[PDB]
Amino acid sequence: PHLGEGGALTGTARKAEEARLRRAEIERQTELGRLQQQIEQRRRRARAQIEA
Amino acid sequence: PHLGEGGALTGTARKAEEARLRRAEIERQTELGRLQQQIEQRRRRARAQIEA
Repeated sequence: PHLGEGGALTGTARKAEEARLRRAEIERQTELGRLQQQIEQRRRRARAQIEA
Repeated sequence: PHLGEGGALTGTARKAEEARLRRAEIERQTELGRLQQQIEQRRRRARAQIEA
């Protein structure tokens, strides 16, 4: 059975929709990872400054 | 025998001159030590900055 919104999709369209969902959710994960790395950088400067 | 400039000094004056010489040379040593510590400080900032 077709799972997810826009269930009318069938055939090649179903695979295309699956690929699009994978791409978008992957890039959302990349967004969150980049924010985490940003906070990483800020904390590094903070405690290095404390060391000085 | 009296050693050092102003050999005419005798009695208490000789001890006073010895004490004055000791004080002055000690403070010259303090001068040099303070300069060395200053360069100490500059080098510390330099390589800490390099670490960052």
